[PDB]
Amino acid sequence: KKSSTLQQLISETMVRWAQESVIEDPELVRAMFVLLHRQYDGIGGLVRALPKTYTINGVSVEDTINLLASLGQIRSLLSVRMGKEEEKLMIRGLGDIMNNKVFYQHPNLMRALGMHETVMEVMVNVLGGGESKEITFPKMVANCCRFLCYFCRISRQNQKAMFDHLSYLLENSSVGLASPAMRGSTPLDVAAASVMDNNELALALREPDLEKVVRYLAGCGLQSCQMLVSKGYPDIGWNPVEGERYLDFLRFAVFCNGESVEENANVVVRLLIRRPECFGPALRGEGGNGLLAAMEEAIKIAEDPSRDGPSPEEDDTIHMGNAIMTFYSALIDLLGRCAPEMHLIHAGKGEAIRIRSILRSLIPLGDLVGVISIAFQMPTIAKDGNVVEPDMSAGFCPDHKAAMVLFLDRVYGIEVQDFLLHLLEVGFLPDLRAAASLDTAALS
Amino acid sequence: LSKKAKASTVDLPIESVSLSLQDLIGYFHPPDEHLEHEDKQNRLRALKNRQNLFQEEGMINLVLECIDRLHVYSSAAHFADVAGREAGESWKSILNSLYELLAALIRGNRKNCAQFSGSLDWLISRLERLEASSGILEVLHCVLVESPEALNIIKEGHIKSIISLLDKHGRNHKVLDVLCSLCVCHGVAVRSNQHLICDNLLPGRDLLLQTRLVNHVSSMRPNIFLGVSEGSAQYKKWYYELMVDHTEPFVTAEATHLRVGWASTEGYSPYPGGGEEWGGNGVGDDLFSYGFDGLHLWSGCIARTVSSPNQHLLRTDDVISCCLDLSAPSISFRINGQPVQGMFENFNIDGLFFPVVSFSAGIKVRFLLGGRHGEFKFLPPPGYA
Amino acid sequence: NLFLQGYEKSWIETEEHYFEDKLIEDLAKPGAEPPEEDEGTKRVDPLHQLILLFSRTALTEKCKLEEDFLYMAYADIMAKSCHDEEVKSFEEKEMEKQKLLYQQARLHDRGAAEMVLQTISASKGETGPMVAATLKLGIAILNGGNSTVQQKMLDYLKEKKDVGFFQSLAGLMQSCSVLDLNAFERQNKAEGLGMVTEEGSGEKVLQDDEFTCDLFRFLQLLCEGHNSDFQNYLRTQTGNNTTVNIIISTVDYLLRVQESISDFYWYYSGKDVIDEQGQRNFSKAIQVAKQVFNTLTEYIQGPCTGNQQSLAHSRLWDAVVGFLHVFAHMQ
Amino acid sequence: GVEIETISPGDGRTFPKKGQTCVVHYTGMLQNGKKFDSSRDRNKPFKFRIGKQEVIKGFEEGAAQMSLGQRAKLTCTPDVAYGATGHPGVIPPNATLIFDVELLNLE
Amino acid sequence: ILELTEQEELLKFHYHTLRLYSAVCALGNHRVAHALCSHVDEPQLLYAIENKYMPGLLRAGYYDLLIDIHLSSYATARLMMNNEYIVPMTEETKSITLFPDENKKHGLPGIGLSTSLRPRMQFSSPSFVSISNECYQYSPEFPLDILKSKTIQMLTEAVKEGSLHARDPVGGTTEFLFVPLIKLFYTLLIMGIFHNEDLKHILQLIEPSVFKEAPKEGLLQMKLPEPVKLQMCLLLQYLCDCQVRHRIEAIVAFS
Repeated sequence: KKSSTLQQLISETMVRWAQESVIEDPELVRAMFVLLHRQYDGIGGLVRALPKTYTINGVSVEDTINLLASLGQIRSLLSVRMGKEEEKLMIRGLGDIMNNKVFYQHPNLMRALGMHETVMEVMVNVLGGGESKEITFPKMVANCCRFLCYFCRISRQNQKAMFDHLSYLLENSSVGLASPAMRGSTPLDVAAASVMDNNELALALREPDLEKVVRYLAGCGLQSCQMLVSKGYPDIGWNPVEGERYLDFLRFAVFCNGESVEENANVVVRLLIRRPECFGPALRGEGGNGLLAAMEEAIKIAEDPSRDGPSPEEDDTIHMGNAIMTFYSALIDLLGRCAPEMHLIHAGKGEAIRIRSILRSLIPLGDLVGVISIAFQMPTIAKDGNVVEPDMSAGFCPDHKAAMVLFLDRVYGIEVQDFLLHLLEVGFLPDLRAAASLDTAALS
Repeated sequence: LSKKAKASTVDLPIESVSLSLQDLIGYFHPPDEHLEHEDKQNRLRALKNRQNLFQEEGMINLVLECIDRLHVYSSAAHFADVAGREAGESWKSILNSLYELLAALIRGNRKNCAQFSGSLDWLISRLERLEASSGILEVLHCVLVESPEALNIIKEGHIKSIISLLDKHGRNHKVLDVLCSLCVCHGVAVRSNQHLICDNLLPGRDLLLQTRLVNHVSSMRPNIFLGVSEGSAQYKKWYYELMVDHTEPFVTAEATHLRVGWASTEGYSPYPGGGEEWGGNGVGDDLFSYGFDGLHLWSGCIARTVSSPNQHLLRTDDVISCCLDLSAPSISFRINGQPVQGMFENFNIDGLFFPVVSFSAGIKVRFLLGGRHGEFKFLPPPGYA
Repeated sequence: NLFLQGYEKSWIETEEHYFEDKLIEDLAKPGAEPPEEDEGTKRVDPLHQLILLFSRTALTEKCKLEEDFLYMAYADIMAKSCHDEEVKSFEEKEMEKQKLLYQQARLHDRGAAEMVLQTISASKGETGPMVAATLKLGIAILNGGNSTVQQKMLDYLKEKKDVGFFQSLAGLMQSCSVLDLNAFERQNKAEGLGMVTEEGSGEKVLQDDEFTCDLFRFLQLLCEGHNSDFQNYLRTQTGNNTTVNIIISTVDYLLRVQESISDFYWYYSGKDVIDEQGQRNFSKAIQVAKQVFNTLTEYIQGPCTGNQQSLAHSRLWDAVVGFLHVFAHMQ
Repeated sequence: GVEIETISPGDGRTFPKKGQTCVVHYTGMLQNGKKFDSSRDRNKPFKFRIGKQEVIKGFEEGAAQMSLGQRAKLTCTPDVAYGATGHPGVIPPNATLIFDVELLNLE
Repeated sequence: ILELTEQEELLKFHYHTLRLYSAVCALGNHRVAHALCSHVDEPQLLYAIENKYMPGLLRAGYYDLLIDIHLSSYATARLMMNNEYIVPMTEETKSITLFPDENKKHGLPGIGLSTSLRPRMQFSSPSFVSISNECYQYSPEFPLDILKSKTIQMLTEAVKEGSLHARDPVGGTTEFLFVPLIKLFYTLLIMGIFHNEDLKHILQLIEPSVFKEAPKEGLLQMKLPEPVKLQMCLLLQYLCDCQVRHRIEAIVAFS
């Protein structure tokens, strides 16, 4: 009798039309054969549908409805070009999504809806719009990056889904690194969050991506910051503010969960020594004053207003001296973290021995001792008694010496009691005495 | 020539430039549609390669320079004065051919339309001038359909110029097509251009054709045909009455139409004059009819508010009495026995006159024509037959 | 939710139904053509229209071959229809060969060979599911050494003067992967740490063994049966403006896979016992090398003296002297 | 700035009081004769509470002056109707709006 | 407007004006749609919908303008999340079964109790006397019931007219008669306005025999042009998607 089923009816009519006439419209032929294939592969329909199927209880229905409406708005923003009011729409939608409890309670649903790639695509479109001309609508980009980083931090599966798009993120790594108060909201931050504190992901991280990052760092070390010299900052050869970001990413790439990923560390050190420009003018090796001389000159620059500020807290006034100091501190921290582990060095593995030797050659002990010996300015109450605190981000930072200490303990090894007491007296004791002096109430 | 050197001493390859432009148009001619698929694809490939090579050698800027140097001279007569007669006749053709060549070079190719981005602003600056309107519009259409960056470049002033093209050059559907291409490109819509096109084109209601849903209106008249002429036996004064048995204020969304009064015929033909047979026109919508809707005296499709005690739109149980004095042309009305303070005076008396009523729907009225046919609710004014 | 995912991957995927033969047989039927108002040449059958659409899609110029779900669906359908995969006697052998000839005819009479060449040409040497499915279809229609299909492909290539086909074949050869000992060591340290990756299979080593084997089985079947003319065409594309030496590219890939195998051996030189993953990597790499060797053998048989000289002057002997060492120690 | 021409009379005793929603059928028009809005077109009575600053003021005073069941013509000067800016996309700048308003019910 | 059948210039210009009206409100420009509701209103739209003597180009333009102005945003909204299935696990969800009864016969597609989460209907009434700006959110309201009844009545008449192979289809060609009407019907189906007996009648129109509940041929065997065949394929694809969603809901219920 009759076909009696939609499947049989479609299978009959498609073939009937096709053999009845020579269809010239390509879209018609495509639609007919797609529909016929769906009829003959109905089990494939379930194969596609089930991954995108999620179940929720009755209590969360309203919150899920609100989140679905927000996601619909965000996806609708894709069809239109980016604009000023589109910024408001996206930001309010993402705020709503982040406020929704289901966003935390059901990460698998969030991934299945594929909002993560939707925000990524919005990022791609806006970055492409005005590619070379910095970034139009920078605040919207910052919000998208913040949402992506938070999505990474929600769960490890979300983090894997994010790491799957690392190649594009590193392609667009240099978007807003130079501008402060954009920090923590750049695509490089999303990449770092995707490869952050995950041993499996760190091992999966490839060598070409690290090479791309190292080339970016070389570009920063060779060429000045054009956007800053446009604001009137004094022109020096290298780019400390962007280099610090690029070094922080490598730190997160090579250091995971207290230990150091040996495979990534060895590759990073090899690339960084193949191109020695990334170390910066102090440690390029030719005419290099040294890390300690660089720190002293950076102190002088940070104290001088003409060099530290453009003069025609950071986004308004990027401190050149602090930028240089934090760049070198980040480089030293990266090297110290890339240093091999003590268990392997005692086991006597030749590659670990060699990498330690390379790092020891790269950084002399005396320079580190001097940097530690550099003292700290003490904020002082005035005659009024109000504490006169200089901007801590303007000058020499304790984390700068913390990186020094990490490098010292991880590459050399504090094994001589004479060297221990020497380091104590020169740099460690005076700082702790300063803390003892600051232990007063207001100074606390 | 611009340095005012002698035209004969200066050489202008007028004929060869036109011949080469024809050759270039043929060389960049798009493949024909009815061709077979494979040959079509090969010819598209060849055209794409040709456009790429031309853009790499930078022929777009050369064409733009030639177009600019031709637009230096305002008109064909001006070029004919600054140059030879032959240059005068060829100025229009060469300038059209250059725009055709530019369109052929940029058409279909994304990279060329993207590199045209800087020149979009310069191109639109000559959109108003007649000699280049069509070519510039075609080039604009190609750039807009191909390159998204063109939509970024287009500004509020450019949109206003494109719209004013409609106002000055009249209705042209190609300008509408360009405006459509401005709104959406490659499945992506631009809210700014959408808003500007809306807010600049729509509110005026003067360029785009406007639409309205209008009721049909029909006119009923008696058989009588009364007129005034010298030495002719017709009584110049007449009187008849109409009562509205039932009327619905709103049968449809639009208000109902009910007007009573006299009408005239052009000449001595029995056809009412100055109006179309069918449509939304009724009594008073021409200069041949005179009407009263209860509040307004209608003549020539223009209404004036006439005062009357308890003035209201003609409703149920309203008796309207009409008067006509052909001795001194004057039409007077009187609703429910009291007179309205308005008169139609000094109108044409060449043709014949007759009572008439206009209605749309939900109208139930009764003619009261006097004598056996109808009995007047109110006493006719003195001497009014 | 966990039950939904497990049910999917355990039952819905494992469910198997063999409909390809029926679908292709139905699509190849011209239905009531004389009752249909043709009044002339017969209307192309639905399978012919599908193949024509797939061919025109490839023939259209694009900067890239866009991945098409319809093509990956119908290409696998047609390949399964061609295959339709105790000791059979001569009667069974002959019946199976005759069946396969007709099943391949149902496609190659309608331009399937042209379609599978055009898709490879439009690939522009980019590895992808498009070209994986196209290569599988080509193997399906060339299986057994179909002389008619070989002639059709050679004639099409000669008359189209196609250089993109050989350029894409070369590019796919360079894009083909080999053993990556670095990735193997990284994944082994991951396993030693014990955290199973979200991608449990962990086949980063030897990325696409199926794709490499298909790409080389295609080229072996193309020269199968001592098709001397096609072997000479592969060596040097006579009419074409620019030639690509597929024979030399094949031996270059053979040298690369030899180096990969030698490195993996040298990494297992010290360990007493080969682990299961090492055995699997060896099992896949040896199969790939076997397919390449067979492809070269079919290149050089039928005393194709040109191919013989080309490989004699190539880097083949280095790969040979390497495999000799590998065999000497692994035995 | 709002005038009332009575097309149809009302009861003359009931008027919109403070805080009372007034339902009306209106047919907005420009002076030139073109129509821009009509609640009768959408077949939905327009519902607003007088004195709560939700409709154009000129329409508000017109409705307030109206009585129950009365049908009147509301001529709204540009100052009391959309101002010099005008409603973007519909009402041109410096436009005078005439409405045919009927007070269907008072609640 | 019907006098434009003989004036080509004004006909073409007005068709392009209608397409510009569609373009400015395209992709959910709710503010511009509200603005356009003044120039083209609900009675004008419906009269253009129903009139049989309308020019083909204007008919095709008006069926698209109605869709774009009033019912396009929600159609795209529900079409965008058609491949995701978030099914609350409540009692009405548990009541779902693969087959309607003990006999293993497929129920009519679409008809049934579907519990999967779905975008929410919301329309704002365009009133230009109002000074509020919140109505620019959402799209202008339309009489979705009158539109439904008119659509099905017109399609029912069109099926009979086309089978007769009439000399004059509405709009001048069978394409102008069917493809814009079928497009509006498809938009309504995507929005899911149709339900129960109304959907049963429209399915009987699509094909009587197969969808006969447990003669006059349907559209699927009425010798349609290629433009109409594409919309038929779209409708049938939607029906298959409805069946797939029913299967997913039943699986969730069993789980």
